[PDB]
Amino acid sequence: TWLSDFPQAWAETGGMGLAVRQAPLIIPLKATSTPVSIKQYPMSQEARLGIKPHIQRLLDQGILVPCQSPWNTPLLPYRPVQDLREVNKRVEDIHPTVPNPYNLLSGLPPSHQWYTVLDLKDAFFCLRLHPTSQPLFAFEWRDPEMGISGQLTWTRLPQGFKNSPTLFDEALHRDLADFRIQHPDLILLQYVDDLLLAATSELDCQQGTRALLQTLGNLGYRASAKKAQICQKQVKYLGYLLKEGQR
Amino acid sequence: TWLSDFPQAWAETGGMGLAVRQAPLIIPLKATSTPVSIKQYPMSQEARLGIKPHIQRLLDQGILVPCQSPWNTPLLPYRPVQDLREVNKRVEDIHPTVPNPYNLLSGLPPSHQWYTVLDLKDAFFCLRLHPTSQPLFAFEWRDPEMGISGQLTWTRLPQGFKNSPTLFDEALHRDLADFRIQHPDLILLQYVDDLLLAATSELDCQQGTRALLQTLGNLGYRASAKKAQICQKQVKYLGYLLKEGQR
DNA sequence: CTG
DNA sequence: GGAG
DNA sequence: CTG
DNA sequence: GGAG
Repeated sequence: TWLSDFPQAWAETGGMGLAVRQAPLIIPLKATSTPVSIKQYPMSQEARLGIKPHIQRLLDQGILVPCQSPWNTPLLPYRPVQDLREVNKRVEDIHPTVPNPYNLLSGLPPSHQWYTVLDLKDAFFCLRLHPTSQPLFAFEWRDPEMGISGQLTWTRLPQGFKNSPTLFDEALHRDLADFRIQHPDLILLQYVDDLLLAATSELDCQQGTRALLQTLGNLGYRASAKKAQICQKQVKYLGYLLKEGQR
Repeated sequence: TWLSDFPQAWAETGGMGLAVRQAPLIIPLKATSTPVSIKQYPMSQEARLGIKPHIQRLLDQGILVPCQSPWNTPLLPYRPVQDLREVNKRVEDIHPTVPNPYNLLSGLPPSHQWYTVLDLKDAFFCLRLHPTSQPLFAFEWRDPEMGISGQLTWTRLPQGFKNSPTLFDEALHRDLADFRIQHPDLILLQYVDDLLLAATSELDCQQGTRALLQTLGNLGYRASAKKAQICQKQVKYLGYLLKEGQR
């Protein structure tokens, strides 16, 4: 099966990802920015107990670490959501290079009607943050019944950060550049963590999907085995139904 | 004085006006209009007693007459104000030929710095309405303590009617056409019932004003002696102060 | 009265 | 959601 | 939590 | 007068 042949490529069997070829990202600030420290709004016990196992898993994975930072933004009430709006305002803008899906799909021709669709799991967390940029994303974490109050921050590209989709898309494009060169017959559409491979034949789509999974796993990315649509003639991609070259 | 020399021209001494050269006006309706009869809102005694002497004076003057009409619009609460909006909607539009005052004043040159300003009193009432058009403007009048309920209507161009300013301005232009031809040295600006005469010299402004008053009174119009600004170098006209050729 |  |  |  |  596909699950057995590519254990490294699937999130189910490959462990948390880590894009080993990508340098840790430095996040430039705007020219006039200084740190902003926003007080953590008090959180109910119900919310805290709901968030806690998530925080602990991230700590165990090294995705969160303790820190002392002049930056602080609040966590909101369950899985944790950080309000990074005041950090986002202080970070230098980058050009938005992620194509809109309508335009991305224009590049899909009718000669290629066999499709594989993969979505990468925990995509942003596969990209490391440079230690100089980690303090930007700090938040407070209290455990009233263990006696630890202090800050944590992210060692990977965080959710809620305005440049994460663009930085991830650019990184994955660098990492898949050689795959494209080695498989010029195939069409590969990338939309952040949502990937479509298109081929002429069921076989060429199988061999290409095998190459792509091998490549993704080797690079440190992980795809959802549960959601994968492998070597079909009909797939859902980016909210479209792809059938008969339509849509 | 000016009051003594031109008794016919002034409202104070000449009686109510009546533009004797102007045919009674016929008011064309829109192609699809039919009569509208709006019920008179009950009026308080205080309002009725306030309006009554005005109605009686207009009846005495023949400006109001009794009628039976399929049209009816309400009087509002003191001097009477008729709500003619539903009649206005059913009357055919005419081109708006009254110039805006800014443009009207552009036609005043600096060579003419002696001014006379007259305003005509009860201007619209000087124009007769054709009997076929009189029923359009009917309203109800009750006297609870004399026992008369029935309609009245106007025999003259009414207040509140959307075409009155334009029809009056056009009529007065016809009536003053010959004056302009006989006095080509003078500037005469007309804005509905507000008239400015401009001359080169105090004398020429006096002789022109004498001619204009004689002409206006003869035609049946009446000017306010109280408000007249006669042969001055400074006047207020149409909300401007005219001084030194300025404004 | 019905920005 | 001051006009007549 | 801050048309 | 739904965003993070």
